[PDB]
Amino acid sequence: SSSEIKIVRDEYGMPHIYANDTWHLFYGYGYVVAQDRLFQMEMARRSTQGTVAEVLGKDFVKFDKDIRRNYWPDAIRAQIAALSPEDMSILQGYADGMNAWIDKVNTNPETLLPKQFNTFGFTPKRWEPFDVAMIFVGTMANRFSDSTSEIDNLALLTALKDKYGVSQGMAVFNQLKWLVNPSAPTTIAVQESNYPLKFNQQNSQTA
Amino acid sequence: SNMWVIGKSKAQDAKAIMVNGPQFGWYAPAYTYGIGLHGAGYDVTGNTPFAYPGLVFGHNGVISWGSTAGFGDDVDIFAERLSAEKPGYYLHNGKWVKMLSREETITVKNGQAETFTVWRTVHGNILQTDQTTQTAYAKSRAWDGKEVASLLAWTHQMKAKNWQEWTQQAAKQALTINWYYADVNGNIGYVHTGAYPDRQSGHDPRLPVPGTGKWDWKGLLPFEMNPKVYNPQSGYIANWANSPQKDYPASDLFAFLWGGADRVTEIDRLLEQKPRLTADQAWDVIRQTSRQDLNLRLFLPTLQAATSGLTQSDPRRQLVETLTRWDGINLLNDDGKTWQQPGSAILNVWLTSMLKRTVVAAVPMPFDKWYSASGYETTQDGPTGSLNISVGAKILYEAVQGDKSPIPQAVDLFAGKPQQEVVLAALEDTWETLSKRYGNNVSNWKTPAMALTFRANNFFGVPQAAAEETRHQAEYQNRGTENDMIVFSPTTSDRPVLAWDVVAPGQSGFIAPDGTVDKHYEDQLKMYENFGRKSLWLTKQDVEAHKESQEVLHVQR
Ligand SMILES: CC1(C)[C@H](C(=O)O)N2C(=O)[C@@H](NC(=O)Cc3ccccc3)[C@H]2[S@H]1O
Ligand SMILES: [Ca+2]
Repeated sequence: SSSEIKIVRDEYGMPHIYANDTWHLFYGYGYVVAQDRLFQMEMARRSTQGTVAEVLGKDFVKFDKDIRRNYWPDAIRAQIAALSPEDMSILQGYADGMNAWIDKVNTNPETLLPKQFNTFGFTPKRWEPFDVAMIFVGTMANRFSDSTSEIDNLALLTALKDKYGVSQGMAVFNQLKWLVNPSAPTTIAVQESNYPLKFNQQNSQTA
Repeated sequence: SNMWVIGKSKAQDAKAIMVNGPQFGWYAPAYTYGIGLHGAGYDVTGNTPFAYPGLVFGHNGVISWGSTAGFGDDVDIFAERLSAEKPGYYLHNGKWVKMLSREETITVKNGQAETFTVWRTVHGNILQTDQTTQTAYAKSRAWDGKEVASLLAWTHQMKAKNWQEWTQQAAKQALTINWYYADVNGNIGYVHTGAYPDRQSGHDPRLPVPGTGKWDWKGLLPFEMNPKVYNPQSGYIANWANSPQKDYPASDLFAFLWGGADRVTEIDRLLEQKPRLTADQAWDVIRQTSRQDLNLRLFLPTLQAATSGLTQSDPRRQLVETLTRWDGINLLNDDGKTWQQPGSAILNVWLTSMLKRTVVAAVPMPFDKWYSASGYETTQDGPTGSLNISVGAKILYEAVQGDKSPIPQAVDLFAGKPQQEVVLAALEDTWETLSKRYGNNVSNWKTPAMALTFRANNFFGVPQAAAEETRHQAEYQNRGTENDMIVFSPTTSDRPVLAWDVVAPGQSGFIAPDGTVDKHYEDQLKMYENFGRKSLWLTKQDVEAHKESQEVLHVQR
């Protein structure tokens, strides 16, 4: 019925969730994750929110400061508060399922707690929607879609203009870090289409 | 990260085939997580990083999907104008505006906590401040405000049953990511998804813009601008972090370039070799590309040209003949530790010497060290990710192309000398370096092979397991951390879709309190090593016929 969640694991241990509504589907997914990967997920949580030094010590202070300086958690929170009830059920159901298994782990730690918890000296706490969202935000967004070296580029262009002069410096910057290179192999062939925009390639924002 | 999608006109015994090899580095326990979700509108199977709600790699019985890193430029830095009179403010549209800020305290196990402040402007968080020039740099992301919409788009897209329903969700994914589509009718497609800023005219995206107001983004470009293709005339879609489309600009990272030397060409050669590919031949592309030295193809011509007048006994010449006779494919010797051919070490030492003499020498210190890498640098744990053509080698490839290259050589990297002389001098260094280490008999040179390591620290450098859980594989393979293949409308089966994957070391990371590891803690590790794969089930009858265990819960929200 509405409350029922069936979990089936195949011969490689891969879980298949059966449920009738969004909250219950994602609850089963969070539950099985908590069974298979609790310590990895706890540690990915601390990595994405910069709370590693809390359990691992001083060698991780700088890293935790660099994670917190790279995002604005309240903004993520405000995005979660704007979700429709169906969308919020994906993240709530997932946090609640995990919490169901974590609650069983801390009630019978002697047989259920991942050994790593005992090695690193701490026990897992429950999760909320924000934490599930940050696993994604802190990896995919704040790490895999966040790359810029513009301040270093400008320091390179500065040294290039100091070594070769203004014009040659800028043309040498365009030889080392071209904006576009027409001989690049493209996933979409030129006959299908080409990107219609043309960009400035002489730093004219400061001209 | 790579991907090849083979549509109807290129597939054999099937209407479409998608093979994905997302490269995030290798970890213990597994970077990705296998999961099947059935109900509430979903019917999907696959695996996905960190068990996100949305599966990044998988299919729903009608369509399949996958991703590779986009590397579009969706990030710019704004130089904010500060004032020593009004600390904590910056000038924007003619007014001194107050910075947003927040305090954070880092708690420290067995140490003292530290408190610090994070500042943010209308353009994003402050990265660094130069109090000497009263300038603060804020990092502006085009996807800012859409991170949660992106997770949701990657989850709702798993319900799409055709190209139009799927691109409606591709359109809401704001990060810079290449998404791929294949379906039971043999249609294939690609979209370089994400949010890209509409910049003011005059704005060079590789360098910082004034944050005082006139250089603010006008908004975001529309989805119509995102590079995309559906059922391309070539019959296939291939990507290995290369450019999406002619005239599309790469990420502004100085060490990242899309140029005539691109490792995606190694996939093209294999797909174009034969008129059509079966699913086994398409899966076999993983094995070949994972062992393919990427510089051979680029530099062998220049090496053959520079040595073509030399006598048979010249060693410069004998190094290039050894390369000429090789297809670039590395294979271990029986020791499990050296490669059968010495070609990669020859190319590494030659290339290192060529960059030092050319690009390195044209760039002022300390920036010269950005162009000195040959691309073969590794630890004894082996490469931490994919291997690529280095940034300096891509620049040297333009120079050695002469006026075949569209990039004006503002500075002659060969500084007035004949290129042949520089190539031959680098070859002289290579002979000297390598013959000193291994002897003068090239055929018995047993150069060290790179190895592969499933690290116990996640990609951030943080423990996600004890250090003894690290796993080790003899053969480094330049392939996905996971590999998945979906076949659509196979002629050898009545099923609309067949699909396979490999998630090593295993599905489970659990180790009991007494040290007893799960039964699924390491049962995909050998499969990974041997290019094997296991079936991904979707239907209730397949799942139940391969069932190992089951649990039924009764829960009230
Ligand atoms: C900029 C990076 C830190 C790094 C680099 O070149 O420095 N890249 C990868 O390895 C490549 N990563 C991937 O392709 C992994 C991926 C990401 C998104 C979707 C699929 C695969 C990019 S980011 O990591
Ligand atoms: Ca930029």
